[PDB]
Amino acid sequence: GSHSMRYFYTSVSRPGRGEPRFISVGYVDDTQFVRFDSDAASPREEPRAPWIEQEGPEYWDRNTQIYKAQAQTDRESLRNLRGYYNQSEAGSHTLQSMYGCDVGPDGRLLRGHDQYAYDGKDYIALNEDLRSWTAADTAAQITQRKWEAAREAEQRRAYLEGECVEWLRRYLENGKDKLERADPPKTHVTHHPISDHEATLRCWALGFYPAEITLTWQRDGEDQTQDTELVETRPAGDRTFQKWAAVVVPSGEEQRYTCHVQHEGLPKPLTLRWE
Amino acid sequence: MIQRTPKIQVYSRHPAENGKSNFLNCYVSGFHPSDIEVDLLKNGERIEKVEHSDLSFSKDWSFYLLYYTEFTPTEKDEYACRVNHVTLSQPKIVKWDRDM
Amino acid sequence: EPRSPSHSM
Repeated sequence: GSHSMRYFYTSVSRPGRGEPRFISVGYVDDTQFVRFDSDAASPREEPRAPWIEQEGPEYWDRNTQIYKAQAQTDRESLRNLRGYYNQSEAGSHTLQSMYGCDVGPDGRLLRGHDQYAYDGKDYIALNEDLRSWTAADTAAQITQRKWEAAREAEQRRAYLEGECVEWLRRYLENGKDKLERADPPKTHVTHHPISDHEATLRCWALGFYPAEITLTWQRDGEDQTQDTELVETRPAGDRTFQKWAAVVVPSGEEQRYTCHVQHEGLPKPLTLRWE
Repeated sequence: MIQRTPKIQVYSRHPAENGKSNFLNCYVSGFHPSDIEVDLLKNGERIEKVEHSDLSFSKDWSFYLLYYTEFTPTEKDEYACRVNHVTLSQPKIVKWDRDM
Repeated sequence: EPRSPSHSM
């Protein structure tokens, strides 16, 4: 189907604690496959998925150099930005970057992204044409004039149409067993008395991939979504995810309630009852 | 300068069984800025050996981290997560409930 | 693989 590759960068100034920290993470779909953290001892790009480990020393060495150069460029961006906003040298500030590509089932480019936030707010973004910028305020219009003069958009486009798509396709072949395949959840229903006559029924989906999932309670086939408590999907910590959905039911009427589980890993949606 | 308040979930990787090896997870999300203190607690005291995920963020630019440690649940021992962030009036403690 | 750095803001 469709696929995505993203790099997320965070640069944080820490005046009077140390030099700014730089953290990069790479993701294919919902899977983290690399990381770089400037606070690690002698920092290097490190593998976070088994299928990337086979990349040779040139891969790791060059990417490490890229992150160190990007971290330095971000330190200069942070100094420039507190210039533009006339901000104190004593404050901690945050520059975030996100970029990458979406490809269709054919492996052709659908869309490219290259966007930034300063102190939690949209700053500048590459438009869908991958040729022009949208600035959020007059500070970002400075960056925009600079980046137009330097033809930054064409540097971004070359990555998004070239290496982004070509490396994503390589990762989708090498990690196809974990990226092209879904892992269904382990499922069960638990029973939790809350008062004298009522029980919470909690429908559990554990260790599923990808994150996208629908858990629905029915009572005698009737949708109970309006009375259902859903927790935010959460990482299991092994690359898989967790979710549950809870309804309050009358004690003894539990067999009226079906939990319906929809996930790409399930050939047919599941129907579960408290047992 | 946006600030966003951390959401917290405390849970085990696998369904808890007293006496069996498991992982205690504290998932902190929707926060800004990234400076944060997260501790795992046993009977209200700080566990020394805690792992964390690499800083990442969602579509609204808000950060998330997973903090975790291997642990063996018991009937009598209480586990919790303690979070401090600039958006909090004080350190927030969320207790581990094996049923959630 | 990550994109090469270019200009500062």
